[PDB]
Amino acid sequence: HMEGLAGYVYKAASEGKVLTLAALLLNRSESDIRYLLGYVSQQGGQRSTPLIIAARNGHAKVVRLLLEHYRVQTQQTGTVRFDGYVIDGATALWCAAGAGHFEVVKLLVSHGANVNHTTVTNSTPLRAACFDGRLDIVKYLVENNANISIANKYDNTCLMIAAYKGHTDVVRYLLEQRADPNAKAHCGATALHFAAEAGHIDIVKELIKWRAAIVVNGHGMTPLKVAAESCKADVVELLLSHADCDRRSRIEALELLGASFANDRENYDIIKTYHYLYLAMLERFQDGILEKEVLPPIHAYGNRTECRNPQELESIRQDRDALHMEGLIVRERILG
Ligand SMILES: CC(C)c1ccc(NC(=O)c2cnccn2)cc1
Repeated sequence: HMEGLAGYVYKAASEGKVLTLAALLLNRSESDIRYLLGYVSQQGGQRSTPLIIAARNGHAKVVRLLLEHYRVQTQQTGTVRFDGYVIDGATALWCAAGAGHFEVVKLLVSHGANVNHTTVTNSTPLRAACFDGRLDIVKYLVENNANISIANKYDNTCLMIAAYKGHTDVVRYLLEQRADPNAKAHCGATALHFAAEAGHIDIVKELIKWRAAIVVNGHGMTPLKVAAESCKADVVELLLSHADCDRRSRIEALELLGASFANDRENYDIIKTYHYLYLAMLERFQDGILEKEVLPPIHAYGNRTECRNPQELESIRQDRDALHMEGLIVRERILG
């Protein structure tokens, strides 16, 4: 029967074999060609239609054919795979967006394809392109009325995801397209928070260029605190040339930043620990007065207590071991 021929059709489409395809759906009845073109094939949890697969694989030839001659539905939904995981509620356009197949995308759009369709997780194809970072698609999608405000299931904006990856060009474009930089997320995060977690110094600039608010994480984390805790020394410095709470925010960020050099085994630099830890102690001690509420010793970090005065810190400067502990103690205080 036809569940067999259906594959032979799904095959050709997936592989871009436009000739094989065309030959396969000639002298076929309209009732038949609809069945074949709409069949949903499962190739490893991947439920897809011929259109959808060819759109996912960048087979413009096959894609043009399906649309021009056979005039298959542009809204066919499906469940496709991308680098391991499988997304649900996808249209050909969604696959072509995140797969960077600009040629396929224009063609899909030019043949009247919903640019604002929302997958199961409510992910615009624009969202896909902002993840991928194929700026031309982004531009072109936006030029064809793709709504930027549409976030995801968790209120992750296209702006955020781009700030997560390093897509400085895309972020800047979205900002000019007036994407709200102060959008918040379920976890209570801003594009600024994300790029601050990464070390996306260029993007953190543009957000600041665009008067991004300093909000708090659902954890109670400024973008600064995030970056200092994520051990992104540069970002911290930049972000600190702005309206940081006079001393409290500042000293904490420095204290945490320096502590994050003892904890983080990737970036591990104790010298940088004492540098920032001693810096912060100074900010604490120029008016004498801002003072440290120190926690009691514990077995966890040796029966040690954090330093409260510069002289206490100055003594540790040469004790690689003691400094390692201090950073832990310090981080323990600021975070818990
Ligand atoms: C759950 C949330 C709504 C979300 C939606 C789509 C993506 N998209 C990709 O991860 C991707 C990567 N590479 C190519 C194409 N797409 C990520 C997160």
